[PDB]
Amino acid sequence: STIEEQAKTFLDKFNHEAEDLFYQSSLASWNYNTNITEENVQNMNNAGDKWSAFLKEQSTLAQMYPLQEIQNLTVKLQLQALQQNGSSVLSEDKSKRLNTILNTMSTIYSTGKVCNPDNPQECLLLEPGLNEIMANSLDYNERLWAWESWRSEVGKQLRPLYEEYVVLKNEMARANHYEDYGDYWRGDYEVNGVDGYDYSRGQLIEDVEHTFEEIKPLYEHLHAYVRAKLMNAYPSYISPIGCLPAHLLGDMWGRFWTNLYSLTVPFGQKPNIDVTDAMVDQAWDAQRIFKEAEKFFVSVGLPNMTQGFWENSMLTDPGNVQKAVCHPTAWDLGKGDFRILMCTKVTMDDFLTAHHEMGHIQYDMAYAAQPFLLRNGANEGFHEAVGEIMSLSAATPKHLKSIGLLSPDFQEDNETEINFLLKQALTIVGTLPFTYMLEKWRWMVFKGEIPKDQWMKKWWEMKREIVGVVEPVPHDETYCDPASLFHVSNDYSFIRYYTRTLYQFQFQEALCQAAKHEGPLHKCDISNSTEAGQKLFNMLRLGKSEPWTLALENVVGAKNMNVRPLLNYFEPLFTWLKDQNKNSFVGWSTDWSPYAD
Amino acid sequence: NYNYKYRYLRHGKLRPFERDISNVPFSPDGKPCTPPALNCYWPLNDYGFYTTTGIGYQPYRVVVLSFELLNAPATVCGTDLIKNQCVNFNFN
Repeated sequence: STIEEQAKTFLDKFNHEAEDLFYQSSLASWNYNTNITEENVQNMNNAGDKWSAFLKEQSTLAQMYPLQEIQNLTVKLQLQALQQNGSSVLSEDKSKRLNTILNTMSTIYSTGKVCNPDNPQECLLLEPGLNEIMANSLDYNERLWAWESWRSEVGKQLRPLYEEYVVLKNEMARANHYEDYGDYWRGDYEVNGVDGYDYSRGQLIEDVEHTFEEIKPLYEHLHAYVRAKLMNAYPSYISPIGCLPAHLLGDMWGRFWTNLYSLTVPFGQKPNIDVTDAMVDQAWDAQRIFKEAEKFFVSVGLPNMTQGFWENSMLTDPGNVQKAVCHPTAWDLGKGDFRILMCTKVTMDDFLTAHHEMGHIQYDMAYAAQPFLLRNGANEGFHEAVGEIMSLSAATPKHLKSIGLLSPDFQEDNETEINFLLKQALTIVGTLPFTYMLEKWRWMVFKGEIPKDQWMKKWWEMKREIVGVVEPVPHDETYCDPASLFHVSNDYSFIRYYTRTLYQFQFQEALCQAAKHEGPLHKCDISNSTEAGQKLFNMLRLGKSEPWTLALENVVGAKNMNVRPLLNYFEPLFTWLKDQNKNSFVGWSTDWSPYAD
Repeated sequence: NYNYKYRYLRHGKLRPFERDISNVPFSPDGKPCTPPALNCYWPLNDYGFYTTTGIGYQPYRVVVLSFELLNAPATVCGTDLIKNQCVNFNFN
C-alpha cells in the first residue's frame, strides 16, 4: 500500500521500542549524577550510546522515506526529527574528534581549578570556592585575583579546544544544510510549511535586536544605578563615565548581578522581601518547600505529581558517600518518571527554584499526552518559561502573603515595592545584554565575522558595547573568556533563556489576565486562580505537536516574541530608576579601563 | 521485568473471544517478510514494567469473569423448612 500507513507502523515500532531504552539511559545517567561511581558513568554511556547510535540507526531507517511525501503535520514534524542526522555526519575522523573535544571541554571545565600563587595547596574549583568569592567577597584584589585566575587556568586551556571546535562544528552544520552552527542553533526555532505560523532563521536575529532596543533604556538606567552603588561599595575603583569592571559583577563574567543587591539595595531599612530569614527562623525544610510548591500547583488549577516524583527523586543533598551533583534540573525520564535533581537549602531562591523545576515537571506531564517525539518542547523556549512562571508569580508579595511566611500584616508601600522590583530587576535586566552579547559573539565566531586572532579583543569590545563591562586587566588571544564558562565549552544554547525572559512575562500577563488581579503584574498571584493554570495548561498540552508560534497565540494571542509585559512589569520601577539616575551619569564609555587608569 | 509483552500489529480487530496467538510475522500487506526487513516488523514487544515506574506504568493483573446467561441452568451458586402449608417454590 502507501508509504504513510507503513510510516505509522514504523513510528509505532520506533516509539514503543525507544521509550524503554531512553528510560534505561536516563535512569543510568540519573544514578550516575546521584551515585557518582565508575560503574554508573559507564552506565551513562552504555544505554546512552545505545540511544545515541539508535538515533542514527532509525534515522537511516527513516531517511529511506523521502521527506516531500507527507500530508499529516504530525508525522511530518516527526520525520523532521528522525531524519535530522545531528552530529553524526562528518568525515570519519572529525565525528570522533568533535565528540572528543566536547567531552574534553566537559571534563576540564568541571575539574579545572585555580590556586593561590605563593602557596600551591590553597586551590579552589569553580563550584564551590570561586562562585562564592565573586558573590560575597568585598575585596578588590580577591575578586580580581579569582577573576584573572579562572580565565587564566582553564580558559587558556579551553581556548584551542574551542578553536578546533568552531571549525569542526561549523563544518558539521554545513554538512546538515545549515549556514553556520549559529544557523544550526536558530533552526530549532525555525519551522517549515505552517502558512501564517512560519518562522525563519534570520527572524530570530531581527527579533532579538528588535526587543534589545526595547531593553537598552531600562538597562541604561539600571546599569547607571548599579554602577553608582558599585562605586559607593568599591571606592577609588570605578569611573562614573566608564563601564563596570568585570570582577565586580556579582559573578565571574556578568550573567547574574543579584549578588550586588546587598550593596545595590534602594532602601535598606525597610523589611527585605527575601523570606530566607523567615524560612530558617520558622523551621520549614526542603520537603515543605516542594510540597508547598505542589500545593501552589493545586491552587493555580493543576493536578498533583506522580509516584515516581515523590518516591524516586533526590530533592536534597545526601552529603556523604551517596554523593550527588547539586544543579537543579528537571530530568525527563519518561514512563511517568519526571524528576527534580536539586540540593535544596532553606532558601527562597530554592523555593522559587522548586516552583521552577516543578513547573518543568508540570509541562512534562502536560506534554505527556503525546507519543514520545511530540513529548518534548515545541521549541527551546517553552520549557524554561513555564518553569520561570511559577517562580515569578511565586516571587510576588501576594504569594508570600498567602503561603504562611511574610507575617500577614505586612506593609505594601512604594518603598518595599521598589526594593522587591529592583531586586528582581538586577537579575532580569542584567541577564539580557550578557545573553545578547554572548550569543552575538558566538554567532559572529561561527559565521567567521570575528577573526581567529580577534576573539579576545572583539570580545571585550562587545562587553563594552552591549553589556557595558570593561576588563580590569586586558587579555590577549591566549585567554578565552567565553570558553571558560558553562555555556560555551559544554555546548549549551544560550539565546533560549533570552526567549525565556520574553515568554516569561508574556505568559505571566496571560496568567494574570484571566486571574482578575487588581494591581500591576508585580503584585499578581496566580494561586487560588484555576483559570491561570488552565490557561497555561491549554498551551502546555501541545508540546511539539505544533510549531511554537501557534502555542504563543495559545497563551497571549500573538505570533512573535515581545517584551511589552516586561515593560509593564518594570515601568514604575523604570521611572523610579530615571528619577534616581538624573544625578548619575547617563551612559558608558568604551575607553575606560582599570588598567588604563 | 520484561516477561510480559503485547501485540500492536494486526489486520483488524478481534471477534468475540477469538484468542489471537499467532507467532506469524506481521507486514501490513500480507507479504510474510524476513526481519529486519523493510516495513515487515515484529508484532509483539515489551511493556517496560519497573517498580520505579510510579502510578503511570503499574502492571495490573486483570481477571475478566464472563457471567453467561442461562444457556444452561443454574451452576454458579445462587433450608426453608415448611410442611403442611401451601407456599411458592424453587428447587435446585
